[PDB]
Amino acid sequence: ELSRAELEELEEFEFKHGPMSLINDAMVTRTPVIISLRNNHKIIARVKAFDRHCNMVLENVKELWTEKKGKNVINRERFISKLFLRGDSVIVVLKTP
Amino acid sequence: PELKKYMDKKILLNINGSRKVAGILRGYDIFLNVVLDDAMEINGEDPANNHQLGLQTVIRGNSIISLEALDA
Amino acid sequence: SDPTITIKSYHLWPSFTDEQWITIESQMRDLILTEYGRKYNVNISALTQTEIKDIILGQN
Amino acid sequence: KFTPSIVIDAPQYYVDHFNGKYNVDKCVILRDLQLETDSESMPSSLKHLTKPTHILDLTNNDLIMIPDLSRRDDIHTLLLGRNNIVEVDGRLLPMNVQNLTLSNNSIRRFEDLQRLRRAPRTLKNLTLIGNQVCHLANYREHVLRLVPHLETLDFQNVTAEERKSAMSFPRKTMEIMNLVVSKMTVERRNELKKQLAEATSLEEIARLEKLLSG
Amino acid sequence: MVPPINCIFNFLQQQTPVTIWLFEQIGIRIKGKIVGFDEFMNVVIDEAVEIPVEDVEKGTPLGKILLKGDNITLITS
Amino acid sequence: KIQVAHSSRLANLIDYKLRVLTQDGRVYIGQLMAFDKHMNLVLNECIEERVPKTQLDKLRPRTLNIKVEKRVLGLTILRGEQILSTVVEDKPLLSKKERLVR
Amino acid sequence: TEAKNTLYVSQLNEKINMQRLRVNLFLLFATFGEVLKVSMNFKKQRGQAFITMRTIDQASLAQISLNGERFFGKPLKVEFSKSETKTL
Amino acid sequence: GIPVKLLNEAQGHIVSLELTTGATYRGKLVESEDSMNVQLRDVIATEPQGAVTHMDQIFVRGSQIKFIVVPDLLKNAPLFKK
Amino acid sequence: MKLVNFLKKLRNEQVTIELKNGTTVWGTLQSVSPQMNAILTDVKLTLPQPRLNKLNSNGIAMASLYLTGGQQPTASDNIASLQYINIRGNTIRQIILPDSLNLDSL
RNA sequence: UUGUUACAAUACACAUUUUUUGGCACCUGGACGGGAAGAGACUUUUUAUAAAGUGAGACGUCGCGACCCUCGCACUGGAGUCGUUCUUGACUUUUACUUUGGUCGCUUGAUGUUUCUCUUCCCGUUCG
Repeated sequence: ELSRAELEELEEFEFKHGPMSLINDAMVTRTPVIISLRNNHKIIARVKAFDRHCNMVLENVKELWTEKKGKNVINRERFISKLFLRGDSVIVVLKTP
Repeated sequence: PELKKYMDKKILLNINGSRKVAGILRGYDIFLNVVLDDAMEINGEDPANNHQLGLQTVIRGNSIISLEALDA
Repeated sequence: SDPTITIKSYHLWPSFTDEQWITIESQMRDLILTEYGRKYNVNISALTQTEIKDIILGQN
Repeated sequence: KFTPSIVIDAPQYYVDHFNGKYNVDKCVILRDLQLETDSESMPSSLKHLTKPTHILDLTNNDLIMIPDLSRRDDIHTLLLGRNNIVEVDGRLLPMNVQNLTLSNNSIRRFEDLQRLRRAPRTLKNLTLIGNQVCHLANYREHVLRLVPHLETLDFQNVTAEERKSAMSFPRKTMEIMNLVVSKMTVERRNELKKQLAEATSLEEIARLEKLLSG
Repeated sequence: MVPPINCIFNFLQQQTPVTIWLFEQIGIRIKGKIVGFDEFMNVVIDEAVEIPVEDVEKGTPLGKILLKGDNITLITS
Repeated sequence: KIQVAHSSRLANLIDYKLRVLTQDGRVYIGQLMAFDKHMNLVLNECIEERVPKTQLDKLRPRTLNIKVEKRVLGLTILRGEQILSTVVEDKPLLSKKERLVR
Repeated sequence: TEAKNTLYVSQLNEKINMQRLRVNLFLLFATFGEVLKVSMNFKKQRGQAFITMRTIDQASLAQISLNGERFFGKPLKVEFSKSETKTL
Repeated sequence: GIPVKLLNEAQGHIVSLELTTGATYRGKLVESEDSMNVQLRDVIATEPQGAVTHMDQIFVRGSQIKFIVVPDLLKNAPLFKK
Repeated sequence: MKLVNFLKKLRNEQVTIELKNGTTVWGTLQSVSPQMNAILTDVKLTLPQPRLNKLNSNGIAMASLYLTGGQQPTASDNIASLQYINIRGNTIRQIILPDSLNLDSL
């Protein structure tokens, strides 16, 4: 429909006015989001980029997840430094206070 | 979507879940959304277990598994 | 290295505790002295704290 | 002789024999090459054998033992006929072997076959025709005692009563030249004899050795 | 020949109640009146109730909802 | 075991024998004849193989071998949506019709 | 009759399963040549097979060696085919 | 491309379908569409439970088809030529 | 638009790709297509053992790991190794990237 | 050796129903296998012990064995367009099928799927 340059500027408009602007505020402020993923893992990380599909390059990652051993249930706590994340697996992103 | 060959002739549709419905095919589109008439939920043994849906029924095409024209 | 340790809006460095600072400063010592040991070809495990002090401050 | 180079150039293709229509089983051909058992060289050569391999055609060589292919699991058929094999050590057959051929080898006493006890339980087909233990007394009834669950020996279907009875016990190139002469028209025998008397050149000996071996 | 979206519209303008069957979530159905329809078969439903699976006695009221079209299997009278 | 050029994509692997994983834990093994934008995949001389549940538990962590079920299929088209991964089993071998010597 | 690549096998046991006839005709003939194909169509040609070898010097040897051999309880017959196999 | 021009060459031949739900349908291919929708006639059908039935005609939505088995004769159809 | 063309500038790096089965693929990244189909070489495919223990959730993952043709002699924790895997892009959950990489240049 | 014309590249684009921007997640001793035995439990006749069989109910697929069709040169075979020669190579188009099949015995030869709730003897492969 629209021209390529207009679509480029439209993407910029959407990133600033749309729902994605929560991620953009955290990316520009360099403050960590929390990301509940589809597999009940929660990432904690600083965003460095994102796109239309909600893919996002993350840095400084911590990744909480939970494991069970019969009657017991326990926390794992992996650390990662640099991580691309495919967007489709994202339930809900927070911005921490 | 070559459904034109069926027209109103009675169809049973397998649907997402286990679910089945059968009815008189009134119309269709490129998604295979299907609108069909006198639709019964084919739940099981007819005299107690089936249900009659309503005078108009439309099915979202992503939920059609397959459809068998039981009229010829 | 741990996003649960935030940087306040009015600050420049993350909000480590004293214990976390001790850990961080030890790791920083290891980093600086690893690069120094590679560059100058010296055994880091043999250095005195006074030599380490001169290396950290960049004397000569 | 058993180099790491000749196993890698070993001709190979897909064959339909095990399924009729679709070429889904792969043969490696190491036949007619006179390989022989070296205790150092050979196990460092057969680790360059291609994967998967389904049929391994080691026929008409000078092997003296089952080549240790114990840990491989692709090979279902293992052709070792016309080799100088002495004993069948079953632990060195492949894990999932099904189908073994030992025709016209040098096996001559029941203590040679005695290690077939360690062959895989999924071995179903065996062939020992043309050996000399083949001719010893009641040999079939013995080798069934070693591998009762087997399905065939010497292309004889192991029938029910045979394997039922198996549980009762607790309670050199000139071979082929003779083989042709054994199976020849007497007048053609009395014609190639004359030709050998008539023989007049080394290349004519070579032609006469074509006739004497097909 | 009745195109399917035109039948959806013929539910909308006539303000008839409908029952809507969800995609994988067999244990509840949505009942209400179609207020809005869409290119992508999203719908807006007013005086909505979600009825478990069997009848209106056990349902619970939602108010006005937008039900995203990715979750619709059947729309029925 | 087979090695393929590091610069090689699925358009080069025509006639190679692939083993193609799918979202349901089955594997299809066959000669790649053709493919499409979607990763729709046409396999000649094809075999389906699966790990039956009777001995799936033999893969639980502890001379390890597994008797797969196998099923034979002619000239399958796989719908790309189902495919999980692709692995290469071996290269384009010669036909047996080439080995015949006059 | 002319010696060629393809053997005709002509007196096979009926009651044995065909599938293991094809397998065991591979195994029998293997020690006298590189067997390429073992054609068997029992509706069109009952109790027979056609076998094709890599070389003539294996076809002749197997034609001599195996003719009359007992194979699943019946004496086999083997001769040259009047053709060569097309499908192969 | 070719994985659909093949299924259009499969017309008038028996094909066997498996579906994501685990069902299986073997029958004559009447018509096929670029979306991989297919129409099968004189169909032998199988449930995920392994129960078997026969049914006169069926239309299957492409998004459900897991794979389609085609007669082996098509490997030499003109379609694959350069 | 953007970030697949970021992955395309990681050719010949030692990535770790985590698939939606929970199966983890260590690998030399030979290519990423515009659809995100990754090609890896010198590959090592792992189900983590805390996860692998429950068969009902992981049977699809184990069965497809074994059936690659590359599962090792059970030295530990259901590894495989392959010279070459072509991954359909939608299957990828995360890509853990090399620790020293200067992301800002890309 | 070079140029012109015809058809496919590719970069690009590509989150809202048919593929690639997710209905998915949750749920001295130990071990392995073959053959004899035993307790316990289950089915049936019968009653407030006497007798014959085998954790239980259910559905598919290879395979084994026995009885009826079976007497042999096959697989694309016809027709047409051409090089070369007593019919061998490349190409286009009709025809109905290219799998010997029907029955029985499996008190199971193995194998894959659904519903409900223990020891002895030897034999073979490993561990220290």
